[PDB]
Amino acid sequence: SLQDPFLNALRRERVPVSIYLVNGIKLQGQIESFDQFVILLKNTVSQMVYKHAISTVVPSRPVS
Amino acid sequence: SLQDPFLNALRRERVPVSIYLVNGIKLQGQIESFDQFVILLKNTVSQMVYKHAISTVVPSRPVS
Amino acid sequence: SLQDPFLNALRRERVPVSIYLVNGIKLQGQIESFDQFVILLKNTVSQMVYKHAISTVVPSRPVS
Amino acid sequence: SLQDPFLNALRRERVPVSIYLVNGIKLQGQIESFDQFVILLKNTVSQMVYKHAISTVVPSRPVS
Amino acid sequence: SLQDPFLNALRRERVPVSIYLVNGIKLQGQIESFDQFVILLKNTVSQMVYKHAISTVVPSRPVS
Amino acid sequence: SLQDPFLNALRRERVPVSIYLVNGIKLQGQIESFDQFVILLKNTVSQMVYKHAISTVVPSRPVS
Repeated sequence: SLQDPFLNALRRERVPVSIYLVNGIKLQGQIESFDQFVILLKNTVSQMVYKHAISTVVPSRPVS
Repeated sequence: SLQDPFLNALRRERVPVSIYLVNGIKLQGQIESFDQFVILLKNTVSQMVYKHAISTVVPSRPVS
Repeated sequence: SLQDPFLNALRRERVPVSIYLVNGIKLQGQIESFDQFVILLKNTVSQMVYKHAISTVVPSRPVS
Repeated sequence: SLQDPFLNALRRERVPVSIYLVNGIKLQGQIESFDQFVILLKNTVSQMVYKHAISTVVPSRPVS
Repeated sequence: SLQDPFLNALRRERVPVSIYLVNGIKLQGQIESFDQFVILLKNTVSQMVYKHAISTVVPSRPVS
Repeated sequence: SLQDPFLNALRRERVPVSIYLVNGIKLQGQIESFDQFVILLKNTVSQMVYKHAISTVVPSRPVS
């Protein structure tokens, strides 16, 4: 899988990301944690984001 | 899984949440119970929310 | 599962429900029968509702 | 399953149906045949309808 | 399955089709090839169409 | 499968593609890498695109 390495880096370097949902809605923050079903995104509070409703995950700066 | 621990806390502390559906529609209330397929949300009546139609689950205050 | 107990009660007490589809469209009537894939809803005619296109199931009065 | 009995009757009595897709779009005609994945609907030509994109199947008259 | 026979005929007789995506968007051309996940459609270039995002496949003339 | 050969060619010849998401949104760039779940697309930064939210993959020039 490539998801695990990719999300690991955003989580590890605490890189600010834009997650865009399948309806265009745009969420912003830092990936607190993830599992195969969900991604937890942190701003004021931790929200649970369902991967099945995610279209793309967009880092806000280049990530090694 | 992380869903189970996360939804357990909202259910246990009866934390008011905003569930946003895959079409932007915004539901509000308290998680009465959940299973892998569905989430029951309580306001005036208990409604059955299908997880596959959920985009994100947003607590209304920080949850341990 | 919780779906089976929940839909059983709406079907058994013939409780009028609003099923809202993943596109916001709102259907109304009584649950005639269900299986894991579909829900049959009755008004003038019986229509077949695919669960995968259901977002939430909303009873029109409290159900034990 | 209930789908098989339900779609069998529409196909067998050649009952005119409205299939509404997950985007609201409304298709009309008669069910030529079906399998678990798809439904063939007939008007001027036979079109292939993917069940995963179907929200509900609405007969145009009561069906035994 | 019925998909395989149906798509085989459109591909074999090089029948011009309209594929309508789950968002209403309408694509046109000829089916170059298919597998269970995807359909390749040809116009100026070959594009890869994901079946999960297809609502219906509409031939532009009757197909045996 | 046909996806693997098709995406391999876009990735190998570094062919500029338009990926259109299930909500019409149009993304552009080059396929950096892929796995069965996701496609990484490169412009200014590498973004993670979920295949389940992809409708079609459109090369910007004929690809052998």
